[PDB]
Amino acid sequence: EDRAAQSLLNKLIRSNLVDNTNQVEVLQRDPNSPLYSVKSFEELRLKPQLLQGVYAMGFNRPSKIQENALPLMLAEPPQNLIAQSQSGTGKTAAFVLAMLSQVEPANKYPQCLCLSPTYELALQTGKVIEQMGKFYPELKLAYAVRGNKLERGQKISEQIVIGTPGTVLDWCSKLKFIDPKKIKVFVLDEADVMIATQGHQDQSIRIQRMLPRNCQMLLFSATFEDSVWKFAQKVVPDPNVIKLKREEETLDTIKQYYVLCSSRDEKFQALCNLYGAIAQAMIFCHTRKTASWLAAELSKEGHQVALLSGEMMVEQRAAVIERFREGKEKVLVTTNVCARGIDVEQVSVVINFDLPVDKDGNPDNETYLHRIGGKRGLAVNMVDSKHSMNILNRIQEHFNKKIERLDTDDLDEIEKIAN
Ligand SMILES: Nc1ncnc2c1ncn2[C@@H]1O[C@H](COP(=O)(O)OP(=O)(O)NP(=O)(O)O)[C@@H](O)[C@H]1O
Ligand SMILES: [Mg+2]
Repeated sequence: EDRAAQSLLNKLIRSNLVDNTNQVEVLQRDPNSPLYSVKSFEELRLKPQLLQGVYAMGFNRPSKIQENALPLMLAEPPQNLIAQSQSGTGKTAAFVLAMLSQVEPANKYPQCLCLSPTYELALQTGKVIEQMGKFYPELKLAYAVRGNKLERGQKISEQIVIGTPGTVLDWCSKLKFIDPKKIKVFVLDEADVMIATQGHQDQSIRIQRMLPRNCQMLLFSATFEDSVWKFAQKVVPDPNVIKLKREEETLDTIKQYYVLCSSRDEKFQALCNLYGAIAQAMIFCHTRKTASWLAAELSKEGHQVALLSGEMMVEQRAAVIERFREGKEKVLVTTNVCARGIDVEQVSVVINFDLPVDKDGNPDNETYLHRIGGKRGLAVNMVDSKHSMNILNRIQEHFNKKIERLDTDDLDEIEKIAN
């Protein structure tokens, strides 16, 4: 639920590319045509002011996905593209670079159009445009979003437009703010998020149908879900397709344990004995009340922990995650919802204060694999009722790797796991 907020949070805390060891699968529209992949930005002959912006942003080498996407997007005649790769692989930097290659800042009208699922996500993309194109003196950016106060009769002179589908459609047709036949590059970013809203699909297609045939069409998604793929086929005609499989999570270098408990207050005491061993840790709870209650009790017992709860704005969650990464916080308590799909790094211990279960009540094996884990990690699961023990064993059955019973009372066994 709310993929747009999860996506926004990952943007705010993302500091570098995610390392992927898989290979890029390329499906060109012409299977006879060769596969051209570059390994440096000089190989692309970018405009000097654009290469300057690329280097000024700390980029020195194309990312894995960019090695194939950049030469394909800069080829003549323009090639359309549907690209799929996990968050943090450089999809956004890729199409920003493509947009900045085709824009002529002397022509004071929109030439590149990008659709974002939300205003906040549009702002994140606009920041990348502002950075990479900061050596384009006359280059200006317009935000076609609901909050924009624009009186009729004006014709926007910004060369790049980022916006949400509803407002962009109004600007291109009804309100006559954009002439769509002058658009040279069209991007639909975060298609996996965009489809979460019913109206967005129809609006995005209607916008695309107004563009000229010589306009380059680009679509990017974090996931390869069939619904996104079917939507993408309706948006991008005659597409090349690029895919980078998500980096697998092995689970083999992590010691798993579970603690039988009589009640909740037992789980708190059992957690206290463990805390001595540690080595930042994340603690996952089902309800905000559990997370708030647990975070408070840990403070009373002499330890400061960061809390991740739903009343916090996305910007506050990012600030807490950043402090946790910088070591200022040694332990982070979070609900399942606030942590679902968030790429938190620098975690070596996971405490499943509550076992991850889907809305069907069954085990959430996907969430379990994502939280845990080639560096040694530790996973402690807190069982309470017999139901929870029935669940835990189903997890143990799923992965077929044993979760040894930890005896929280015995401090000697706690040192054994710490090894
Ligand atoms: N060629 C590059 N070299 C180094 N860092 C890069 C490069 N391209 C992008 N990055 C960085 O890698 C991170 C992810 O880049 P970004 O373009 O936002 O990825 P993404 O695939 O669009 N993410 P998402 O929109 O959440 O699916 C950011 O910190 C970028 O600054
Ligand atoms: Mg992206």
